[PDB]
Amino acid sequence: MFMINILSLIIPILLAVAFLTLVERKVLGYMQLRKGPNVVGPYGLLQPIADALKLFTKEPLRPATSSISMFIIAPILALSLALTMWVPLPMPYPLINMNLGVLFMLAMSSLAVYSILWSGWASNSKYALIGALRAVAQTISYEVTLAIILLSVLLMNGSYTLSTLITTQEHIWMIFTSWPLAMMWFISTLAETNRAPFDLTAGPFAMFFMAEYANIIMMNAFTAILFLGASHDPHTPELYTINFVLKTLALTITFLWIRASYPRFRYDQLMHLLWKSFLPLTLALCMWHISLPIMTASIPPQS
Amino acid sequence: PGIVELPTLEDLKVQEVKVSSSVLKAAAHHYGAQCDKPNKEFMLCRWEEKDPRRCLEEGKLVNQCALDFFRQIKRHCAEPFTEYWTCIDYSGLQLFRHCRKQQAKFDECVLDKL
Amino acid sequence: MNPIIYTTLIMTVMSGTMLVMISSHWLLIWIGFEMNLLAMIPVLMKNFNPRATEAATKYFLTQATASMMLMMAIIINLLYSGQWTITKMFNPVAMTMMTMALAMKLGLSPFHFWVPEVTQGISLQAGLLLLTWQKLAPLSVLCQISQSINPNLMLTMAMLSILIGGWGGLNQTQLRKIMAYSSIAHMGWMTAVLPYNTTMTILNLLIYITMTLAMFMLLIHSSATTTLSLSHTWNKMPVITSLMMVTLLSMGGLPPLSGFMPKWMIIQEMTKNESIIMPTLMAMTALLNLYFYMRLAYSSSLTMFPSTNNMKMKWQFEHTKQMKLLPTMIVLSTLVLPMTPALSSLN
Amino acid sequence: PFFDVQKRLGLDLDRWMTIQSAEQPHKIPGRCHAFEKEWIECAHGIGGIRAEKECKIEFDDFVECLLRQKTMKRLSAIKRQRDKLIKEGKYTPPPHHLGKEDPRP
Amino acid sequence: MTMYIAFILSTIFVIGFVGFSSKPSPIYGGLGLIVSGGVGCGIVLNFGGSFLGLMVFLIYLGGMLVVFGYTTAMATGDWVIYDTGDSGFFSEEAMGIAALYSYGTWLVIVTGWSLLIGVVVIMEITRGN
Amino acid sequence: MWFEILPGIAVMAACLFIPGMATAHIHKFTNGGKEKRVAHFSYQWNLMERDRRISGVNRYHVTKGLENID
Amino acid sequence: MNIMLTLLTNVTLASLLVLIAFWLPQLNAYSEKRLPFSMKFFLVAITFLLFDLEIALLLPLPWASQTNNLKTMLTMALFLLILLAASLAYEWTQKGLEW
Amino acid sequence: MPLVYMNIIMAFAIALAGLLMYRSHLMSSLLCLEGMMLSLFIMSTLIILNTHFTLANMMPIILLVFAACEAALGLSLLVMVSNTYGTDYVQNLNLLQC
Amino acid sequence: GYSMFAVGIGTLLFGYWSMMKWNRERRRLQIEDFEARIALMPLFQAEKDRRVLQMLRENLEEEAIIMKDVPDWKVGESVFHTTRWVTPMMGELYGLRTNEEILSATYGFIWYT
Amino acid sequence: AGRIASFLKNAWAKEPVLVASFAIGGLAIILPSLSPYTNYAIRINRATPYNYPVPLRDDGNMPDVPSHPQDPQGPSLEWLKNL
Ligand SMILES: CCCCCCCCCCCCCCCCC[C@@H](O)O[C@H](CO[C@H](O)CCCCCCCCCCCCCCC)COP(=O)(O)OCC[N+](C)(C)C
Ligand SMILES: CCCCCCCC/C=C\CCCCCCCC(=O)O[C@H](COC(=O)CCCCCCC/C=C/CCCCCCCC)COP(=O)(O)OCCN
Ligand SMILES: CCCCCCCC/C=C\CCCCCCCC(=O)O[C@H](COC(=O)CCCCCCC/C=C/CCCCCCCC)COP(=O)(O)OCCN
Repeated sequence: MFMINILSLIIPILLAVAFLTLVERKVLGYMQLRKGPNVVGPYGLLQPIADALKLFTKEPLRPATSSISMFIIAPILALSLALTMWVPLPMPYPLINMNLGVLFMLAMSSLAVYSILWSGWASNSKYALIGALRAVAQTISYEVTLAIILLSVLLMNGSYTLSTLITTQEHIWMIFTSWPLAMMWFISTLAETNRAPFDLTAGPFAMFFMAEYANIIMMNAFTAILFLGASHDPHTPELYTINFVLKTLALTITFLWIRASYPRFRYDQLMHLLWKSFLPLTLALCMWHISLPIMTASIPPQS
Repeated sequence: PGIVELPTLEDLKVQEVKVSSSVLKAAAHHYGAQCDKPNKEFMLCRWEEKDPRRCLEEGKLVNQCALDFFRQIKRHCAEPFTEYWTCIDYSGLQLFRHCRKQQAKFDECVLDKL
Repeated sequence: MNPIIYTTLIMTVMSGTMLVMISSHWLLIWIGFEMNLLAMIPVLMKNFNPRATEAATKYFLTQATASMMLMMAIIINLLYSGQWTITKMFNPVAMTMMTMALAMKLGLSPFHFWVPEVTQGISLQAGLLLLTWQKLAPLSVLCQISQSINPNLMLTMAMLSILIGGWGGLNQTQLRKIMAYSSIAHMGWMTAVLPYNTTMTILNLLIYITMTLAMFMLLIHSSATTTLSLSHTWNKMPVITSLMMVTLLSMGGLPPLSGFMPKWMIIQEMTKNESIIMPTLMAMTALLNLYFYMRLAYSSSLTMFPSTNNMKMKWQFEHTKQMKLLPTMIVLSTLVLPMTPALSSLN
Repeated sequence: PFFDVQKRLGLDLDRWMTIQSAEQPHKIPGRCHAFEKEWIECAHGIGGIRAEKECKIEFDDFVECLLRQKTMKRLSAIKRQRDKLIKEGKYTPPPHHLGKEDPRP
Repeated sequence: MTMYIAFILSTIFVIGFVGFSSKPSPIYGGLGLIVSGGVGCGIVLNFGGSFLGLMVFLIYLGGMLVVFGYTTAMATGDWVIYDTGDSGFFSEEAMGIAALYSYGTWLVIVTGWSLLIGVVVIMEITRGN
Repeated sequence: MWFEILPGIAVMAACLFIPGMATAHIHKFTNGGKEKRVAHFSYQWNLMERDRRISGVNRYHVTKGLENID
Repeated sequence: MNIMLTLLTNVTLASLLVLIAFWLPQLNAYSEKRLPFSMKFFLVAITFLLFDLEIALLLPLPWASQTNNLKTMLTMALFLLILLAASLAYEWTQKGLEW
Repeated sequence: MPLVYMNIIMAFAIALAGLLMYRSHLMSSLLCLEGMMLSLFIMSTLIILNTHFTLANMMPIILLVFAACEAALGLSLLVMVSNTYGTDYVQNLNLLQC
Repeated sequence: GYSMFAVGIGTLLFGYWSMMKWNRERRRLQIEDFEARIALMPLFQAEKDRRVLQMLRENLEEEAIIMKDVPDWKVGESVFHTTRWVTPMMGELYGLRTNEEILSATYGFIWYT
Repeated sequence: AGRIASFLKNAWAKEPVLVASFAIGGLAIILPSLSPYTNYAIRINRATPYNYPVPLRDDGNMPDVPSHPQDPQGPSLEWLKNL
C-alpha cells in the first residue's frame, strides 16, 4: 500500500499548515495582549476552512501580458519541493529510507530558488524582478552556511542517513555536543524561509503560502531530528512520534515568538551578518568538529 | 576460442541450509567458532584456485558441517535459540544489542549442554 | 593591478604549464591546462580597455572549447582502454579529437582565426607572453603522443597553417597581426616534423621563441604598434632599427642567420623519409613571410621616412626601463648557425 | 616535453590513479583486474612497438572484458535464433526460464 | 523489462540538448538545460551512482544554472553489461570518492590552489576601472 | 486566556501524528508483523534475496526456523 | 520505482490543485476588464558559486574519517578549510563584501 | 559499445555544434559549454562506475569543480563585455577584424 | 560574562565525554556485527558459486537445444583466448530468463527504499 | 609583549567573533598533534574488519599465525574493550 502511505503522509501535512495559519495568528494575538480569531468556528477552528473557500473562489489576476508557462510552473515547483522534502524524514520510520537522505534534502532545498526566480522574471515588472533578485541572493547566501553547518554536525553521525541520527542521540541530545552550530543553524533556517527578522519581501498565492508554511514546519522538524534526538523504542514507535511532533510544534511556536519579538534587518545588514559573522565561525567550528573525533578517539562507526 | 567446461546439474546438488538470515545471524558467532576448519579450507581453496569449479567439494563440506551444527543446536538448545532468533528477526537492522537477555540465555544453554 | 597579484598570476600560469609537462596522468594534464587558462585571463586584461576585454573573451571561449574537446578525447580513450597514462591513444576517434583540441590550443589552421584577433586586442607584453609561453604545454603533449597521430591530418594542418600565415601576413599594416601570422606559420613548420622527429620540433620552438622575444622586446623599446609608427624610429634610435632589420632577416630564414637553422634541419629530416614535395611547397610558401618581412625592413631601416617636429623633444630623454635579456636574445636569434650540431643535446 | 620529476625523486604524484590493478582502497578489485594485470605484465619493459605487436592476445582479452562486444553479439545471436524458433513453433522454453523453477539459496 | 528505461532517459537527454541547442530566448535554453540536467541526474542515479548523481543535481542545477539564470535576469542493450557480485557492507563509490583525502593529496593541492586563484582572478576581472 | 490557543495546536498535533504512525503500521502490515528490513550496502540486499528464495512463497519476511533443517 | 511514484504523486497533486484553483473562479463571468544592472549582486552570486564548489569538495568528509591515514586526511581537510577561509579573507580585504 | 554512450556523445556533438553556430547571445555560448561538460560528467561517471575503478570516482567531482570555476570566469567576462555595450550580442564584437 | 562562557564550555565538555563513550560503544557493536558477517561469509560464497554454475549449466543446455541447426555454431564456445575463469555478466546468467527477474537482478537493490 | 596584549584586547572589543573564530581554528590545527588519543583512533580504524580475513596456507613456519580464532596468538582487541 505505497499509494496509501504517500497520501497519508501528504494530506496531513497540508492540514497541518492550514491550522498552522490559525495557530500563528492566535499566538501572536495573545502575545499582543489580545485574542486571535475566535468567532468563525468554536474557537476559530473554522477560520482556515473559511479562508480556503474565500481564496479558491476569488478571481485570479493573471497579469494579461506575462508568460503563462512560468506563471503556472512556479507554484507547481514550490508545492512539489515542499511535499518532497517530507519523504526522507524518519518519524521514526521514513517513507523512503535513503542512504544519502541529508544530501537529497540539500539538493531539493537548492532547487527551491527556481520558483522565486521564475515568479520574479514572469511578473513583468522591474521592481518585482529586483525584489526577486534580492531574495535569491539572500537565499543562496544562507544555504552556503546551512550546508557547512550540516556537514559539520553530521561528522558526529558517521553518514548522511537520517535514521542514524536517532542512534547517535540515544543517550544525549546533539544540542549539548554543539550548541553554537545549533544557534547559527536556527538563525540560518529563519533567514532561509524569509521569516522575520529576515522578511524583506488568489489561487497561486494560496499555493505559494502553503509551500512556504510547509517549508517552515519541515525545517523545524529537521531541526528537531538533528539536534533534539528522541529516544526510539523499536516495539512502540508511537512514543517517538509523539516526542518528535511535540518538539516540532515547540520549534514552530518559537518561530512565531521570534516573529512577534523583534524588528527586521536591512538587506546589507543581514548580508554582513552572514558573510562576516556566521561564515568565519562556521569555518572555524567545521575545523573543530573535523578534528575533535580524531583528538578524542570518538569517530562514529559507519563507513 | 575453446569450450568452457561446466559441472553437470547433478554435480551441483547438496543438502541445502534452509534457515533464514535471522537464524543465521543469531547462530553466526558459535557457528564460526565451531565450523572454522571446513570454512577456512574452502576460503583458502577459493582465493588460491580463483575458480568456482575447483572448489565444489569444499563447499559441500561446509554445507554438511553447517547442517551438523544446526542439528546439534536443534537437539540441545531449541527453545532459547528460537527466542533469540525471534529477537533478531523482529528488528529491521537485525541488531544484536536490543535483547542481550535471550542471547545470554542461549549462550548459557549451549555452554552447559555442548 | 597589484604587483604581488601580477607575480602570483604569472607564477600560476607557469605552474600550470609545468604541471602539464611533469605529469603522467591525463586528468593532471587537463588540470594544468585549466590552471593556465584561469591565470592567463587577467594578464591579457591587465591594461583595462574594451579591446583587451574582447580579446580575453575570445581567448577564453576558444581555450575552454579546446579543453572540453580534450576531456572528451580523454574519456573516449578511457572507454576503449581503461588507461589514464599519457602514452598511446588506443582509438582512432580519440586521437582525432585530441589532435583537434591541441591544434585549437596552439592556433593551427583551421583553428587559427583567434590568434590575430587576440594578439591585436592585447598589449605588447601580453602578446609576448601569449605567443611565447603558451605554446610549451600543447607542444609537449603533442611530442608525447606523436607516435599516435595520423600523419595525414597533422601534415594537412601544418601545410594549411604555413599557407595561411604566409597569405595573411601579406595584408597587414599592424605589427601585432604580423606577429600573429608569423606565429601561425611557425606553428605549421613545427607540427610538420612531429611525426618524424620531435627533436626538430623542440629546436624549431626554441629558435622561434628566441626570435619572437627579441622582436617583441624591440617593439616595446621603440613603442610602436603600427608600420608608420615604426617608420619614425630611425630619427631617435637608428641602432634599434638596424637590429630590428637584422632580426627580420633572421626571421625570414635567410642564411647565414639563425632562423635558417630550423627549416633547413626540418627539410633535411623530411627528406630522410622520402618526403620531397611537401618540404618544397613549405619553402616556397615561406617566401611570402620573407616578402612581408622585407617590406617591414624597407619601412624601418633601409629607407628614412618623414618625421615630425615634436620628435626633437624626445631626443632629450632616455628610457627609464631597460631590458636585460634583449642583447642576448638578439645575438642568439642572429648568430648561432655555426653551433647547429649542438641540437644533439636533445634541447 | 615530459620531465619525469616523479621518477627522479620517487614521489608518486599521480601514478596511483593510472591503472585498475593498483592498490584500490579496501582492496576492492576492478571488474577487469586480471586481464589488465596480464596485459601489463606481458608488455613491461618490452616497449610500445613490440608490446603492440606481441601482446595482442592479452590486450584483446582486456578489451573484450572492458566492452564485452563479442559476448553481446553471441547473446543476441542466441536470442534471435530462439525468437525465430519460438515464432515458428518448434521450441518451448523450460519452466526454469519461465519463472516456475525452484530457487536455490 | 521496463522497455530499456536507460534508452528512454538517454533519448530524452538528447532531445533536451537539441531543444536548447537551438538557443531560443536564452531563459528557455536554460530551462531546457535544467530539464536535461535532471534527466542526466536520473541516468546516473538509475545506474547506481547515488552520490555522484546527487552532486550533479546539487552543484550543477542548484548553484551553476541558478547563477546563470540570475545573471541572465539582470540583463534583458542495457541490463547486460552489469556485475554479479556484491560490494560488502559499504558502497564502493563512497569509498572511492572519500579516498580523495588519503590518496588524492596532489589532486586536493592543485584543486585548492586553482579555486583560490579563481577567486583572485574573478576579483581582478570584475574590478573594472 | 492563553489556553484558548490549545485547541488549534492540538489539531496540528493530530495532523502531525498521522504520517509517522501510519508508516509504522503499514510497515507492520506489508512486512509480516515486523519492522521493514533495511538494506543499504548490498549485503543486506543479498540477505533479503536469499530469504525470499528459501521462503517458498516469494516473500522474504516469511522466516524459516530450525524446523526446516531436518 | 517508489521514489518515482512519490515524485509523480507530488507533482500531480500540486498541478491538479493549481488547475482547480485557476479554473474554479473562471466559470462565473466577471468584468474581465531596468538598465542599471547592479554589480554587487553579480559578485554575491559568483561568491556563492565558488564557495558552493568548495563545499562540493568538502562533502566526502563523513566517509574520509575511516582511512587509517588519519594524519594525512586531517591535514588535507584542514588545508581545504584554510584555503576556504583564505578566499573569504581575500574577498573581504579587497572590498568585495561591501554594499 | 552500447547505445547509451553513443547517445551521450551525440548530445556532446549537438552542444558543440550549438556553440559553433553563434546565432547571438554569448550567454548561449556559455550554456553550450555547460551542456558539453554535463555530458562529459555523465559519460565519465557511467564508464567509471561500470568498470568498478574505485579511485576514478574522484575525477567527475574534480571535473565538475573545475568546469564550474571556468563558468564563473566566463560569466564575469560576459558582464564586462555587456558593460561596454548594454547587451551580450555576439555581433557586437566586430571591432577587431582579421 | 565569565559565568556564561563557563556554563557553555562545561556543557560542551559533558557532551563531548558522553559522545566519546557512546561512539566507542558503537564502534565495538559494529565490529561485532562485522564478525558475524565474516563468520557467515563462506556458506554464502559456496551457495553463490553453486547457483551461478547451475544457472550457467541451464543456459548451456538450452543453447545446445536451440542452436542445433545453426551451421557454424559451436555450443559453449568461449569468447576469450585465455582458459582462465571469467566472471559472467548479468546478461550471461539472466539472458534467457523472464523479464521480471531480469529487472529484479538489475535494479532491485537500486530501487529498494 | 605590551603591544601584542594591547592588540588582542583591542580585537576582543568590537571584533569578538573574529577572535573566537581564529582561536577555535588554531586550536583545531594544534590540538590533534598533542592529544594521546589520535593513535587510539588510528588503531580503532585499523581494527574494523570490512573484508574477509583470507587464511594463509600453512607451511609449518608460522608460530605467530593461529590455526583457530580461539588460539592465543594473533592481534587482540582487549584494549578496545577497555576504552
Ligand atoms: C620536493 C619539492 C618541494 C618544492 C616544490 C613545490 C612544487 C609545488 C608545491 C606543491 C608540492 C608539495 C609536495 C606535496 C606532494 C603530495 C604527495 C606527498 O606529499 O605525499 C603525501 C603525504 O601527505 C602529506 O600530508 C602532504 C601534506 C602537505 C600539503 C599541505 C600544504 C601544501 C601546499 C603546497 C603548495 C600549494 C599552494 C600554496 C599553499 C600556500 C601522500 O600521503 P601518504 O600518506 O604518504 O600516501 C597516501 C597513499 N596511501 C594511502 C597508500 C598511504
Ligand atoms: C574548549 C573548547 C571549546 C571550543 C570553542 C567554542 C567556544 C564558542 C564561543 C563562541 C560561540 C558563539 C557563536 C554563536 C553565534 C554568534 C554570531 C554573532 O554573534 O553574530 C552577531 C549577530 O547576531 C544576531 O544579530 C542574530 C539575531 C537574529 C534574531 C534572532 C533572535 C535571537 C533569539 C532566538 C533564539 C535562538 C535559539 C538558538 C538555539 C536554536 C536551537 C535549534 C553579531 O552581530 P552584531 O552584534 O550586530 O555585530 C556585528 C558588527 N561587528
Ligand atoms: C590560523 C587559523 C586559521 C583558521 C581559523 C579561522 C577560520 C575562519 C576565520 C577566518 C575568516 C576570514 C577572516 C578575514 C579577516 C578580515 C579582517 C578585516 O579586515 O575586517 C576588519 C574587522 O576586524 C578587524 O579589525 C581586522 C582583524 C582584527 C583582528 C581579528 C583577530 C585576529 C586574531 C585574534 C585571535 C588570535 C589567536 C587566538 C587567541 C584568542 C585569545 C585566547 C574590518 O572590518 P570591516 O568589515 O571591513 O568594516 C570596515 C568599517 N570598520
